[PDB]
Amino acid sequence: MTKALFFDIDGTLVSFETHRIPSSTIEALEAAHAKGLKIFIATGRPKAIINNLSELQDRNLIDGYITMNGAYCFVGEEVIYKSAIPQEEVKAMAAFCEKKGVPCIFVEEHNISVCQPNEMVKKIFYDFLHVNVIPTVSFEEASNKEVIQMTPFITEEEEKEVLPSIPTCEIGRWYPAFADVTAKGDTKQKGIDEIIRHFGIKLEETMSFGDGGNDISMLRHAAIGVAMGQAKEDVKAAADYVTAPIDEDGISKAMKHFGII
Ligand SMILES: [Mg+2]
Repeated sequence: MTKALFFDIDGTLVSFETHRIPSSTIEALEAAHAKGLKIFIATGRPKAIINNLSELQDRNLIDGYITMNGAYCFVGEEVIYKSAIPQEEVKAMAAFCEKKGVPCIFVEEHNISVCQPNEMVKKIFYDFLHVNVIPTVSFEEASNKEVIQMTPFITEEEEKEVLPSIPTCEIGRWYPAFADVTAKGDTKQKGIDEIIRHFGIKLEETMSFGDGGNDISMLRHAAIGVAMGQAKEDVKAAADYVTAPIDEDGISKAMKHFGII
């Protein structure tokens, strides 16, 4: 039976339409918590920009975090796993984005920076997602930092063009306009493995929930993968179960279906 729940944030817990968590999702997680489910976040966001979970956090419902697509995982105050991108690949992404004229975010353990931000950074991160403005730094300075995640604002065509210069990194998307890049093997699947190692939970006892391409590995990896009803077809196909759309009680309905609650 299920012991650990892994939730993506954007499009899974938090609606892109309303920018809020559905009330029935909060009630479902309350009920699961009391039954002893462990509740984990599994997000491409770095901690620095997780500004949309206060309802869950203030209710003390979250037992641990997988952030930066698995490249930075912690339980309470304790970091249980982290990684960094090979510096050659950091440099090559910075050079690519600078030449192409596209912005890129560079995330360190305790700092976050953006290089050559444009209005699409503003339109998506600040105005749509209400993320606090990220400080600007030069590509040169960013290219020398110890980087856990890079988030280039590149198309899928630009992604194919920079792929040979990030030969070992993972790349995935939770939103079409940008991608997240992390070191070899660092996907939300890695995050699940680290969290369940910490708690003595078996893979066979896990359930994941997601809406995006960066959820596919964890939808496949968990014993039961749940795709949100509005997810694209390839996300749905990676899941075991497709629930209702987020704003039609999709999380609660899935949890009830399985008898989690
Ligand atoms: Mg998502």
